Amino acid sequence: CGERGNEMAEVLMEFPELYTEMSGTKEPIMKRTTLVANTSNMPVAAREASIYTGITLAEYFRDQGKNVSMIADSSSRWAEALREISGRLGEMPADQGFPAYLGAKLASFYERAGKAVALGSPDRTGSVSIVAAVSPAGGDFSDPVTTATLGITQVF
Amino acid sequence: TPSYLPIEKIDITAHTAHNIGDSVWMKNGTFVVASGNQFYIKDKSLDLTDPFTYQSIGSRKILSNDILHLSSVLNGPLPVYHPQFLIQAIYANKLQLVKELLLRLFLALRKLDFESQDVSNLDSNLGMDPLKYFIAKDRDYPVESFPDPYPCFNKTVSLALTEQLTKTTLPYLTRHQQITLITVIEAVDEVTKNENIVDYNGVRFLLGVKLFLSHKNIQKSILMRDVSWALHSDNKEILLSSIDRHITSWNRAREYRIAYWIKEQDLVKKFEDIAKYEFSKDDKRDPSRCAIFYLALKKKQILLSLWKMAIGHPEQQKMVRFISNDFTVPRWRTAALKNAFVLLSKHRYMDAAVFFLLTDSLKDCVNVLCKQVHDMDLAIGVCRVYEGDNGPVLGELLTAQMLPETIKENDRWKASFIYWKLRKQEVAIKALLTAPIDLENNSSIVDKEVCVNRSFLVEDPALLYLYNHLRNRNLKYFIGSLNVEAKIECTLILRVTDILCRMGCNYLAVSLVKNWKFIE
Repeated sequence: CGERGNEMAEVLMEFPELYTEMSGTKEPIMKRTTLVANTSNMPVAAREASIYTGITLAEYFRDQGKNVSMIADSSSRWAEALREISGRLGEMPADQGFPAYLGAKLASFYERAGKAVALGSPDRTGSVSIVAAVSPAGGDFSDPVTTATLGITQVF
Repeated sequence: TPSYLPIEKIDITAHTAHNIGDSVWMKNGTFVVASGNQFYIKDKSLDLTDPFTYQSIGSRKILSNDILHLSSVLNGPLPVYHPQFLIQAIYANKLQLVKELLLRLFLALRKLDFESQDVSNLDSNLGMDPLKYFIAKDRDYPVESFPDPYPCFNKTVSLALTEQLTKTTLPYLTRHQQITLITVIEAVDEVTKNENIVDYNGVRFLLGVKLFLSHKNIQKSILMRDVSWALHSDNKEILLSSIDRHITSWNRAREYRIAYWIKEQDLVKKFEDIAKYEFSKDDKRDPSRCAIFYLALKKKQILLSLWKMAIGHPEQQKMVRFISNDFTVPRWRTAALKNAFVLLSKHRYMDAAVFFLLTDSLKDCVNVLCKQVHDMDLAIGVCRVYEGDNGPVLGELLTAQMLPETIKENDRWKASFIYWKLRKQEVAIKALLTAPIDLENNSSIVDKEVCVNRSFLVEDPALLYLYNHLRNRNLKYFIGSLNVEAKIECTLILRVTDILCRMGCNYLAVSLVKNWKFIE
């Protein structure tokens, strides 16, 4: 979500060359790894549709009995996109220009992760882990996005 | 049990390493074995230290310790007091005879005790005249009387026998067989009380349940044999009232399979009572459990009140707000169907059935009960209480869910029951004799090679006794075809004997062949 296009190109180049014996034989890690490339030069409003698509894909694959891992690099670029939409949208900004509903949005996103029994039969159980990289402005962990995520996430 | 059981391990190797040269039986079981120029003749006696002899003899008591005599105890005609002979003489219409044999057993045991003789001297036939076993009909039996101190089998003789059978060990009978003999004494005591009310398919059912109670460890519900004995009885009310004391919970209305045979007019009352109980279970009040019984009766109002008074339950607020609607409205019908299919995906099968019954979509309530909940017993109950006694949804349910498995398992009790609930009586009676795969183009259901066959197809003598009953009451369906019916009656009589003979009840096989009435 709002990252380099040479970091999504390296994943498309190395994951096929990297293999996993979790299936019993070396199979490209790319065979089980999908991508949601939305670089920074790409529209800011699609940094929000990049995080929804990823968690929905993980939830879909958890609904097949799989233990998926959504790696969201970065969650602070989706929050900046909501800060850029809100600012152009007129409503009152919060502490650092972010909308007052940033925390609710982050909480709703992270509440989609978890271990669950899948709807329907055969009875299967899956899980969705979320690993969200936050990019605090200047490295300061007192940022609104970082504080909200630390409030929500269980591992820091 | 295995059809064959080893009784000795003649271990000649314990003396020499040379292999057995030749083996030959001889007069009286003498088993001559040769090796080199050196014989190892073993007499027909037994060494009780052998594991095989010790296991085969078991707890029995035998007059002689022989391979010949042992092979005449594990096999051959039963002593007329053996429980497996008395229950088979009760299933055959010979209850009076069983009472007389029990009386004679008591008299012989008293004779032995009075003379201080050993019980092993007890006569196997109890001094019975064999012609008695051949009497065609129960009411034609010449029930003679004995001297005054114990003239005829009754409560006093029953108690005396139950005491004696604990104070003595009957010969040839494993202790478990003696326990079942005591339960047979109790069952005959019960039948004598009810003998004046229930027809004789009631007596067979009563003995079936009394034997079931003694085998709850290995038997989880009365066999379909007993369900079919009761289903064709004219006094289902008496049978139900006799087993009522045990039907407290649904799990016990499912052991006696009451949904199959009890009259609809009693099944309604039994659902009401079972709903009462299932609600006030040990744990706490929960209208979730008793919902199906109250909807099947068409008592949604009682269920609504039950939800209301269940203030503590977390689901109470949703269910009271939902159930109160009128489900004739198309919108609410669709809402209830949607909720039913959501509960089927949240793995709440019983609640899905409940909701599918709110809207009167019985065909979907019964399919969720028999396929996802695994209660054909409850599915039949709901079908019979909701719509009516026989069909139409019950017919489709049985033909779809039970008929295939019945054909594959080659079960004729279930097949007869199914073609009875489909009110196809003419072929329901025939399904007792001919295997299900050969009925009503059932070969179209499963290929004949998928069905069970080989030694697994062990006959069931009772299966014939029921036919001879139905055949005689439903003659209207058999007057039209006699030669074809005889062609299979004369096969199943000779295949029902040859198990009555292989299970030691030879005296009953001769009675079956002697008394069978061909419908000319």
